Amino acid sequence: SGFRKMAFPSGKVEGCMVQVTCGTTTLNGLWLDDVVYCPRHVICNPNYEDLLIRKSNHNFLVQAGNVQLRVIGHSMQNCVLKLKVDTANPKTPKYKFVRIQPGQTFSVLACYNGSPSGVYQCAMRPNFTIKGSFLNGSCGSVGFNIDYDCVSFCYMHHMELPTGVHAGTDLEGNFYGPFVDRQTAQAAGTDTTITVNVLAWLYAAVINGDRWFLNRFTTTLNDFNLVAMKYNYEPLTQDHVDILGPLSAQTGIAVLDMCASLKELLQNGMNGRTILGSALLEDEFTPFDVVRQCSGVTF
Amino acid sequence: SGFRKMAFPSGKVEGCMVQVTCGTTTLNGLWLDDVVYCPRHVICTSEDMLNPNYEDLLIRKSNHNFLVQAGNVQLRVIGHSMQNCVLKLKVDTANPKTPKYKFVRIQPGQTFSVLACYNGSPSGVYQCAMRPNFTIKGSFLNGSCGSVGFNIDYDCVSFCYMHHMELPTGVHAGTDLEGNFYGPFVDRQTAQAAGTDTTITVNVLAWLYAAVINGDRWFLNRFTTTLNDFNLVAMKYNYEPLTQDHVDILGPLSAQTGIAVLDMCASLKELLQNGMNGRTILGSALLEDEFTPFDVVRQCSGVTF
Ligand SMILES: CNC(=O)CN1C[C@@](C)(C(=O)Nc2cncc3ccccc23)c2cc(Cl)ccc2S1(=O)=O
Ligand SMILES: [Cl-]
Repeated sequence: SGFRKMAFPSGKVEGCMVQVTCGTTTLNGLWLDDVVYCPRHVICNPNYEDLLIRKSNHNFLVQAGNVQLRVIGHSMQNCVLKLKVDTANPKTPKYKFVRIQPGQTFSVLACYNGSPSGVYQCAMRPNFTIKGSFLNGSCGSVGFNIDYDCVSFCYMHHMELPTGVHAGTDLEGNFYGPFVDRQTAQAAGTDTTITVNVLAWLYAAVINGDRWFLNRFTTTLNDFNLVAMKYNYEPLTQDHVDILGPLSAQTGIAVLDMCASLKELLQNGMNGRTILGSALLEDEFTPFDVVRQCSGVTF
Repeated sequence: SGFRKMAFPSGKVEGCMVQVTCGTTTLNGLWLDDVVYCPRHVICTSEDMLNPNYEDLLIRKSNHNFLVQAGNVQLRVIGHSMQNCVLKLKVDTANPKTPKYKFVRIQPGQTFSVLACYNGSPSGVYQCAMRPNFTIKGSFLNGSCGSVGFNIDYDCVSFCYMHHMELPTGVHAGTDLEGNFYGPFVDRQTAQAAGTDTTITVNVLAWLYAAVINGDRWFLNRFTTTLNDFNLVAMKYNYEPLTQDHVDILGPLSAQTGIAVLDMCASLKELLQNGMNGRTILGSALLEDEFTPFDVVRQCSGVTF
């Protein structure tokens, strides 16, 4: 029993965190094989092609623990700097670089000075920002999932927006959302609630014996989406319904049965009650996260 | 900016998780130096759970009856002792990834990270607090016994909890790393239920100071209170009594924000009285009690907003 927000074990990622210093800037880097990946703003209206051509190999100080790493090459892929190091990382795990979609969750290993300080789980919001916990010097700290023996790296931290939300790139340097890596007037767009995740969390509540929100009623996909659009909820697609199939089967509550229960929670509220110890409807647990936490999947 | 419930990096603990099997039962073990620590109920069947005689069951077991598996490698048991509710298996090889560690007994209110494992394989990490009733609201399915709770302060992993059982209400009970249970729980299948739980008041106040540090001041007021008058109101809402020790501990946060501890107690008294009225403090619609004053200082900047 019990339902918690659970990050993946950060162990295979901790062995990859190094500290990158270029002049006055000091951020974190990801050491995979003979390459260290970090935000391209470490060299810093910027002209990165012009700033980078002026930098020598020894102008980058990569420190892995107490050992000092020697930079022997440097290239740039989008908003990520790739520093060819003289030594390959002995603790390099099995990895993939993946681009996740808004709604999908991941673990973040928050680091400062190439030293990991904490791990937490979060979701890529529909507006492309992440509600993370970052202070100055956290740039370069990565987001990941572990599926089997493979660490799929999905996010690299770049910046904090005026409202306290965060923006970063995939491991190829492509930003998530309309953000650019420079100091300009940029703000987070209007956010929506990830509907497929709220439903998955309602299924986890029933799996844990919380059934107060259920009712005899059902609804249709269109009638539910009209109501959801009014409460700033992401539209629920036929793909979403199919994905909630294993949970619908395990609990015996049809996806459109659960949609009628959500419609009612959205209309009249919790009425002083809590679902899984929460007074808000949680949207940072994907249907796979729910299945994985209520099965016992190990790595 | 941003305030999240944050577990410690589980890396130094992952390298210590092994799988312990005795007969038909299979749980997790903690491999430190040449010793594997695990719950003693590993030597029990389901029948033995009603009234077990652990000394009588243990005397019948030899080293080769324990199958410790670390990854793919099979570990050889060369000795076995018992300290309270934990079994200590002397293994033939010392763990090469043994981190710098301490065994600590935490007090109700204190927080820790849990590395949930199944078959000596870690599956997830999460942060939780030792509740005033001595249980933990964790996420544990069958096969997770022997999963541990820890804090990492500097290069040291202080092990504070080992998971043993789940109570009828879905809450969890375990021992310190010396096998001494937290609370009046016993490793027996008997009629035992979690006592009435209360809200950790010192932690709610710490979390209210973390909200002021992040520029959330809507809940503050022009009132103060005496420690006794606050506790009389707090008991009515099932809150833990605030002690003079608690006030002293909140000193740095009181100073950093410029809000006296009893000033914040007045805002908490009013918050309990009125509710949130549709507002949220640090993105939450409930008052959070699983962030200690030490966790707030560790996560939050020294520069108030
Ligand atoms: C649902 N809980 C139970 O039926 C508890 N019983 C089994 C057991 C082994 C126990 O608690 N095992 C579990 C631990 N954590 C999590 C669990 C989740 C699911 C199922 C068992 C879980 C045990 C251990 C001790 Cl120390 C005392 C009594 C008992 S017991 O025989 O009463
Ligand atoms: Cl303590």
